[PDB]
Amino acid sequence: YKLICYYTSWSQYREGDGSCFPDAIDPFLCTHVIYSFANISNNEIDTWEWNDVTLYDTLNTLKNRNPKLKTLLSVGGWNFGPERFSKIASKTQSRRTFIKSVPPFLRTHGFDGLDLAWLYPGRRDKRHLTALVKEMKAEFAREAQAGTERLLLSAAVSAGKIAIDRGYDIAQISRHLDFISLLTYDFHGAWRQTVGHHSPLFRGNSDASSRFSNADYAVSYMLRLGAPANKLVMGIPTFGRSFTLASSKTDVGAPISGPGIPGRFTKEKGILAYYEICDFLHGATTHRFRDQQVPYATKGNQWVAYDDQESVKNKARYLKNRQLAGAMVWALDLDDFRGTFCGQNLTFPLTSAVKDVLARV
Repeated sequence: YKLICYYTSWSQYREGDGSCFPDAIDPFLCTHVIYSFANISNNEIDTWEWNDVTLYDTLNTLKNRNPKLKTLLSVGGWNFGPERFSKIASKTQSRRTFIKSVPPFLRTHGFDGLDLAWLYPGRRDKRHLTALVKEMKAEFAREAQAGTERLLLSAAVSAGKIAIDRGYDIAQISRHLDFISLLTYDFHGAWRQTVGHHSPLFRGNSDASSRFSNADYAVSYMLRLGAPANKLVMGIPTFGRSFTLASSKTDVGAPISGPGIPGRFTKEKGILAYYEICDFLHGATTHRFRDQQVPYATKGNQWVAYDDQESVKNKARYLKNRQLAGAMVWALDLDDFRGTFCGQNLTFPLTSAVKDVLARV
């Protein structure tokens, strides 16, 4: 079973214990660690943070302790305009130039592959995304002729039905990618004012519209569209989403006035690291949707939808019963990497939980 774990560059700038460097990653925890977000300049892959070259090296040395550990660099991200991606992929001239610049880069810095995080291709993009994957993979195969292990190629894909139908030719790209990560944790819609969970596992036998907004449906669909189970990786969140209640109503459907207040170390409205959530739980009321099998907590006018050890193990068993390739954990830097916030002195509580399920068979 694969365990793809993402590490984000900007997590180094968090204050105090919030600060996280590759240094803090247990080399034996995941099977693959993806460095989050390389960039593109003059149609060529390129760094983003001033010291990425140093962190790259720091991350790739973990391989010294664990020979089997594989690493990848991800291109794109949210702070990366989708238009920018779209523009590079539409013109075969800029596309080939981008493709050609990748192998030398990865090879220089010690990565074993590239991860595409084109965050949401549009209806006019489907054709070009296919071209990108097809030609990139071809370049990788060609480069291996030089007698070196072929570079891996994966992609982070949306889990919303509409999003999928609009910009992805799944049957096509599935056959060229080494693995596909399902962003199965952006199900609640940032668009409207209502309390709701972003990573439901199941549909929930209690609300008709938007049955397409849960992990189970997303997986079943990808499988229907032609993606082999042995290439699908289900995404599991290590963070939680916060909202500021607009009323004393805490139950499902409760009105929302906006995002929850920022966290002491995360400093971003609507988001909270799992270690921040561990501190938040103190004096909070904990609830759990039985149908979706995910929890939430409330304290004051703050409503938080998150994932704990049990919801995470739950998702992991699901993943196994459907025989997928494995799990993908978004942000190791959002988990309790120090292991000093969430009671139990365990390091990487959430990611470990997933690993435990995947390893007992």
